[PDB]
Amino acid sequence: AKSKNHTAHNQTRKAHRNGIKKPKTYKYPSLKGVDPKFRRNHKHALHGTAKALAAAKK
Amino acid sequence: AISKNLPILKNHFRKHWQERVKVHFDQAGKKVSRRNARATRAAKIAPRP
Amino acid sequence: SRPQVTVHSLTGEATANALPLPAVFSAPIRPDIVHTVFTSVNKNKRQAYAVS
Amino acid sequence: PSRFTKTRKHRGHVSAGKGRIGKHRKHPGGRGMAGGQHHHRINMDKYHPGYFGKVGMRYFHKQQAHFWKPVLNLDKLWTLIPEDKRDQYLKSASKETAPVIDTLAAGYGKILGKGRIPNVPVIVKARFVSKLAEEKIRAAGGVVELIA
Amino acid sequence: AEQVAAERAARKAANKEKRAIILERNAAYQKEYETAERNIIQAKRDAKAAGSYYVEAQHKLVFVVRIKGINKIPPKPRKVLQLLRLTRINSGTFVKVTKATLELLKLIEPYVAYGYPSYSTIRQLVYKRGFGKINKQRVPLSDNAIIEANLGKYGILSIDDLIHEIITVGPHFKQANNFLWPFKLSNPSGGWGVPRKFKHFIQGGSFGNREEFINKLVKSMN
Amino acid sequence: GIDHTSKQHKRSGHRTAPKSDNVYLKLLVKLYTFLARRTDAPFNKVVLKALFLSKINRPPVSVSRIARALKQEGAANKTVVVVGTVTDDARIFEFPKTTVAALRFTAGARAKIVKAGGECITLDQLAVRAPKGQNTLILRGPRNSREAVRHFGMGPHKGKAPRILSTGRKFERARGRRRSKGFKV
RNA sequence: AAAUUGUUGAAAGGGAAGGGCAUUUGAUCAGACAUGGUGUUUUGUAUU
RNA sequence: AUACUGCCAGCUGGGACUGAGGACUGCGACGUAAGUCAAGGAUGCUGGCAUAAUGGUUAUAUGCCGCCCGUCUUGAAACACGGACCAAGGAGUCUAACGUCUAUGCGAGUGUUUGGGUGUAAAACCCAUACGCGUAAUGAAAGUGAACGUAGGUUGGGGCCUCGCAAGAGGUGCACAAUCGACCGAUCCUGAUGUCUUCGGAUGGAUUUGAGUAAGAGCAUAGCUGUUGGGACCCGAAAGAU
RNA sequence: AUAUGUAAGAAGUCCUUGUUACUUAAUUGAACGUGGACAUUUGAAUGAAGAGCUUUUAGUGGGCCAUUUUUGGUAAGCAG
Repeated sequence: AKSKNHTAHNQTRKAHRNGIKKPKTYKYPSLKGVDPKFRRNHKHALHGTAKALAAAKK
Repeated sequence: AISKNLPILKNHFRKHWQERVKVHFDQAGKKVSRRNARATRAAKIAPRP
Repeated sequence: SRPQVTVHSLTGEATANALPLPAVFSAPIRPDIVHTVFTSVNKNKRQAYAVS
Repeated sequence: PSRFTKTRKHRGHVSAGKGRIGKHRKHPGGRGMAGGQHHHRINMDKYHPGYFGKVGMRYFHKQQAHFWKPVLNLDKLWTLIPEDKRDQYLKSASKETAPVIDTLAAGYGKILGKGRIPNVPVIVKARFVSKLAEEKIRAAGGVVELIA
Repeated sequence: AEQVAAERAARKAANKEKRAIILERNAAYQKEYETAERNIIQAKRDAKAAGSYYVEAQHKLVFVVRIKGINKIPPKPRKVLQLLRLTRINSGTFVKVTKATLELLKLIEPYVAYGYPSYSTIRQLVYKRGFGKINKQRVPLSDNAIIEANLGKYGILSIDDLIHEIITVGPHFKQANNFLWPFKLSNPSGGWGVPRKFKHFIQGGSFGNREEFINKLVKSMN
Repeated sequence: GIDHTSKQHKRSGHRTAPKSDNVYLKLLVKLYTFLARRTDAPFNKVVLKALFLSKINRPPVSVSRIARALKQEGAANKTVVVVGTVTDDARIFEFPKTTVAALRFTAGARAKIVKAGGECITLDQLAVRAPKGQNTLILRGPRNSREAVRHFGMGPHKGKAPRILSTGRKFERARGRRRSKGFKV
């Protein structure tokens, strides 16, 4: 009692019903996976930038 | 047997619970009987509290 | 709202005394709430039946 | 409300909404949590991770009476004091008249300093205290005295 | 506020002025069409007299009519037909000729009949079957007031201005064509002239680029 | 035949004529439909759809949240409009003298408003005193801070509060949740 | 009550019957012209 | 001039189907102005019967068409299975615990109804407690336990605040989403005053980690739908045991 | 050849380097940003029937048949 093993029939149609729309993009992407040295530096630089901006517009 | 995201339930109903079911239809009757027994005991011990 | 309501006497059309409304008569009218509560209490007054 | 069920809407249709090919059989996948490690492993791993195995140590004869310790935050403490006098102490915040709050009488075994009580001095009576709760109470001007 | 005498007089004066300016614009359009045609003819004659050949400028506008049904159509031609608004059989649309649109037409060759329409057939199509796309609704044009209200930002204030933009494709041809709801043509009154439609017009069929015969085909279908 | 691109006979996907049978809510909906139709005020339109909104989509908004909205710069005298229930917060010890318009007020919240000196008004009084929503400030409660939403979207490497009944040791804290027991999620 | 039968009777009948669209023929039936109209030759002009 | 082709907002004729629709309206055409029109959908005139005449129903006849229904199936009219016929009965129910959504009440609380009071005696009405859930989490546990900032910075944000009769910006931005942070547990580090001679970790950290905090949102009742154990949609074994 | 990955800008382009514990021999770079300039061609065509997003659940998880590409087989209304 053998049966059909595999097929890609109807798969593209099923995908394209409500499918291949592009993923949504963001400003300020996640900083995970980037160099942790750069992460520490960016954290300190952002803190300093916020402090300086508050000082500039008190 | 297991399905989509649901809490795992532990329902202990693998015995003859249908034989061991007690439904309290006699709540009102028991309350009435308890009040009646209290009144009867009060009458029997009429001066006692 | 409702200023006063008179009192009907068995000895005539009315009397001198009148009283204000207890504001329970000014409480809101909720037909849906009344319907649900009445359904539930009408079920409350019931008796059990079963086959052998 | 049996008249609202889909059983009344399936009257006339052959399969009663259960399909003609894969019928409504009795127990096609098992009974209960059958095969949670064999054929329901996918569901268990997706939705109930950590289901299988044992981790901690055991505790024979455990007692929730032993482990009873409700927690109270500082804002909830100042609202725990009665309101009709709460206004009075809040206005006349001063020492030698600070209210005594018995968190144990209210039913709390521990106080936690979740933040920003007013500067009204207040005597606090609790079974256990937190570091930050004690510091915040003293900054407000009151004190925490331990009870049992 | 009677709104019987003064309001009516002001509205009628505005309408009369708008009609006068529409008439002036239509006269200018007719003069331009006649001048262009005669200039083409004299250019050809001048080339012949000077011994050179006058090559006709490639037509800037086509009319394309989907003539195949909605069944058994591959995804890319189906999507191109949808993009050209050919979602039904005997359904027509005006297309500006560029490389992109020519590639689209080459893609959908076996399902459409397209060609180069003239002012006569463009006017016939717009007058007989003219429907605007207003609030996603197909309302008949039927009024220079409607056309002006929906395209007055581009200066198109009448069916004559819309037709002029379509025939002499201009800055706002895209907007005018998108305002024009796709034409729903009938089957040709005299038949398709061929026993079998779904061969190329060159091969004795009906689909493909029938360059100047689309005028006759669309006048029969309209 | 037509080669359809979109789905035929597709409903709006939004709510109108709210499922609540409250006749008074219907009266408010009628008034604000008239206001939104004949006023052109975006405030009227948004209040109409917020009236259409359901319960979990109308979270309670606290008097502390209203106080923060008023502490916003230049918003002390704005009428705070919430379409829902205003609850009393015991974590604040001061309230300003604002006017609050809302569908429902808890007893403590209303007492707080009137003790601070402001007025609790309904949406019909808000409409009669501000038909275009002049000098109004709409408040909304946190919709995505409930048990259901914390359970929603559960899966591997998401961290979304698995649907459980008993919480503690030996309750889904094992193989599939720590490296010492098989893998970690 | 139905299945299934005998009889008032009606129609159909070249190796089935029943059905759909559409008329014809026979049988049968509802709807509609005292309806809120002419001012005085017919009257049973407070009834018009 | 004429096979031809193209155009005409060129001129005439013969047929057919249709007639939808409203208490002032619109867009237009027509002699130097009265107003009429084929201009936002049919009117005018004239005939026959004041009825089975038109029609509805029904039975035949005629033209064309029409395989026996339900089921399994890729495929049933099937030389696949059930069905001779009719009447009555006949199959997704109730319960315990629940998920999503919705409605209702109250709301950092919520649930009277295990009980007690009273009752027009299983209704109804009322009631100091406790308890369940929520308000705190995290760790295996001992334990510890959520604001260094306007409860933070950036981006986007409905709504709300002016000069404003042609094209025109800022302020605030509380749902929510993305991101960088801060805080609370866990892991790994560091380790100042003081020593029930070795003890509490103050402070400062870490590409680590939590179903957390960061101006609460839940509780209860009810209703589709879905889940599990129960006879479990209904009927059906070969068996096993006392 | 047919298919196939990108880009066709405002989350963009140019002067102030303001912050940094990263980096550089170095106010050198890197990242983020404050100030300023860019409108009806905001940077190809066509279309868009409203973008986007979340929850929950049914049935299904025996397939078969054209035209092309193609495997085993002499071939098959064969098997893939």
